Amino acid sequence: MKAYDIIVSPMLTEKTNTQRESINVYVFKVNKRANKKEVGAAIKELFNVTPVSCNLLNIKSKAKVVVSRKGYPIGKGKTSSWKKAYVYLKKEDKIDIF
Amino acid sequence: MGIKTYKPKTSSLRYKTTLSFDDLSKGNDPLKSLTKGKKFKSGRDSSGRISIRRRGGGHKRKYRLIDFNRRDKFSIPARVASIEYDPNRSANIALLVYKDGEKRYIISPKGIKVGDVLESGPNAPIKIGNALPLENIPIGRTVHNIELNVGKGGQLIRSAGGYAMILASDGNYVTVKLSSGEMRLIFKKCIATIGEIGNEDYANISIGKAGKSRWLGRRPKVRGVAMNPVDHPHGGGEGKTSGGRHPVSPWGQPTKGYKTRKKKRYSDKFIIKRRNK
Amino acid sequence: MKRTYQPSRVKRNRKFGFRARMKTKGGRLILSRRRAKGRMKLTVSDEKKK
RNA sequence: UAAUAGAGGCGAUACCAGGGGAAGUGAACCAUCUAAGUACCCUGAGGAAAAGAAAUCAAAGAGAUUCCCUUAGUAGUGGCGA
RNA sequence: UUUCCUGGGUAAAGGUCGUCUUCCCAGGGUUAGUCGGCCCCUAAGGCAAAGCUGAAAAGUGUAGUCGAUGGGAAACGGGUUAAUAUUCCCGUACCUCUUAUAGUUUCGAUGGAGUGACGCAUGAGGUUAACUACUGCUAGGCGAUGGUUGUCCUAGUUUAAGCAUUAAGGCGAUGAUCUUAAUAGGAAAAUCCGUUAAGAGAGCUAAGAUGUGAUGAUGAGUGCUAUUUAGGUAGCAUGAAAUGUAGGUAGUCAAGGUGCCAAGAAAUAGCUUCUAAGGUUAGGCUAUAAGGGACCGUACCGCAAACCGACACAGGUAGGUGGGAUGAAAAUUCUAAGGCGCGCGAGAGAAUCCACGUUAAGGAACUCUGCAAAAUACGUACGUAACUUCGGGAUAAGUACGACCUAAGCAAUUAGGUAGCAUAAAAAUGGUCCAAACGACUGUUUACCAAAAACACAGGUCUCUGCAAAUCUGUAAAGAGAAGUAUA
Repeated sequence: MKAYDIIVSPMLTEKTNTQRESINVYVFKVNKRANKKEVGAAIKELFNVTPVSCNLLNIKSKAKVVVSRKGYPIGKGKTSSWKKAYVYLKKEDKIDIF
Repeated sequence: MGIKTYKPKTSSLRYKTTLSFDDLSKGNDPLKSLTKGKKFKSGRDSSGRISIRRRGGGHKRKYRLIDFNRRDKFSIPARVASIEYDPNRSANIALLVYKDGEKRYIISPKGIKVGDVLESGPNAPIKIGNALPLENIPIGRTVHNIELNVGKGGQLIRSAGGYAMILASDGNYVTVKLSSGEMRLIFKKCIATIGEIGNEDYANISIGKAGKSRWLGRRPKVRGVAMNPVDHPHGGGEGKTSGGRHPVSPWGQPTKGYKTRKKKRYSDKFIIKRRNK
Repeated sequence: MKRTYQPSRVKRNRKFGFRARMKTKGGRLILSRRRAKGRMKLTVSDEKKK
């Protein structure tokens, strides 16, 4: 898996924004098959900077209840689960694309 | 040996007696290299059914590797190191330390003491504790731990306080009176240990209460007349019957006098005169 | 009152899981029958509980 | 061990061959008998399977096996009861 | 399994209402080398090549492999968000390895050995968070009503892992580590053989205490700003006020010490150690700086409207914390922190239903039956029978004292004085005696009308069983009996 199938997209959220502003942390949606090592390698190849460390989470799928055309519960649908990455850079390092 | 009695400070202690362990090198833990932890049995078999009833959860105990087959150590003297309590059998166990450094357990005879030297083989002296083939033991001695097939080990008498009486020798066979009282022929090449087995007060004990019987791993016994006829041939006790039937086991086999030994067994040749009632 | 369904998880998966079904003849018949009927859930292992 | 070749499992709550094989019932009880070699289980295959080129039928002179029509509810069989 | 947080909504669901909700809609939220797993180990147990037995399916079963509720490298304190933290940040540590350097010197198994490694009861003692008793130090108050700038009132006075120092106690001088000489195990060994000759050898374990960690953090408070229900609450700044004495619990020392019989896991892991096939920078070891932490779980409820009971159900649900006063106590009552006021109410009080309080005179006259209630109840003293297996019966029965102040006294109690109808003043806290039947007794039993005289029981007798034992489960093999042996 090339370093392009690893990193999916960043996250722009209030929590991630404050974290990035304060302690220089970047949060990404990554592929579920990645791990710490190739996430770090992918960050290096993509943005030409080596991260101090990486943390990964598995976000479970959010369940929804599906109702008929009239509308009344007939089953349980679900969103897609995904993997979230916190990436820690050195205090001088930055990522510009954001 | 001896019996220690109790003052009746509770209604259960009135008839509790236990052994006194004075003839035992006390304060003892078993040799770590000869004992392994084990389950408690409770009488269930590989299929998981109960094959023997009324056996349950007693005190947890380790297993001590005994040696009833001293044959591969002929001519090598050994030292008695200690006399120890064994929870897996009535008799006590002696720890022999051999001259080559190997240590082993044996059934402790009656009257041996720490520091004694024990020897096994045809050349051994006739002394309590020595193991010799029946050839060499003179008529008129008392032996124990008799081997039944060469190389098998001691499969005959082994329990506390027992001994067997050598009566006669002839051809390939020696006549031996066993503790049940029958006279049986033994092949002359099997080994035996000289002298009685110590700890002869083991069965003079009065257990005292149902709890100790539970400690010994013995679940309660339910009579047959307390049953229903579906449960036991004797059931039907609408006001204390006596079975209404000749006594039988729970499976219909007669029990007052019925002889259950096979009528054409292979060993019938070697039994001179059976035991007495 | 303690009652009929004390819900363990190791017991659930060990006793009624897919591998326990495949492990013997009757379990494989169970699986074939449920496949034929077209059940949406074949075993208790479709409830992801370890 | 090596070398290849072929098998493993599923489908078809159908069909086929082989092995094991009931009982509710009927006989106005019931045990022989019936239901029935049915239900079910197990092992094997196939596009069909099985069977098949007479050490056969049977009193006619026919000429392998298999499937329909008739013989015929006849010949027999059955606590000669069902 | 999103029920968690924020914003929005009231078809329905909420036993009423609803702007509200655990309900609905959208978005956000779970960050680990140290936590729990994964992993290396085994117990109960499952599976199982071979072997054996069976019409078939399969059944037994050894070598092997899985299987925690157990054994195994490593972290604590504080802060921060609307929600996550032993995970992030701050401060300070620890454990494993990969490479490289420098001093090196014997490394290397799926094999051997040691350790791992354990019971119950029971004191007494060493230390100690929490907790109150006092002194002081700090912050606030000096009080709508008599007295209160004092011996006043209220509150705080906090702070870990790790590291260094030493060491209460215990085990130890009958030997714990070691040094040779011999060697009948199973790979063969410089280890274990701990077996045996000497003879040199006393150290090991260990809570805790001090310092550092820590001029840090925390911090009752105080100060600006807005806001206000005129009470505090939102942020921002700032703030050693004892690391004081004495008492002292539950932990811990302690897998301790001392007794007892019912004689008290396993490991191939971890730790240490020995070598074969082999290796002699091929490594292993001691450091030292450089960097590598796998994969999964992490939100929220978790004595409950989020689990189990069809329910927003008077039920059930393991373990650790368990403040203060009273007291022997985790009893009883009250109360701090904290959390709640049971998800229909408001009027009226008729009969009656259920649950309670009190009562003239009599005290079981009620009734199948003293059923139910009432009564007895604590502590310290006095005094206790028939009968008995000599232990008991026995808390037998019966009775006295108990408050407050002062004095004596170590305390328990003693004396005097004072007050009340009542002084174990509340609550909690045995009714007793006589005789008979049955069962000896402690226990067990009809989950959901029978708890008993039934079952069990220690004890007794008869009888079977010589070990490829009797017995039991199966067509068998096979397993239990039993790794037992007629004192079974």
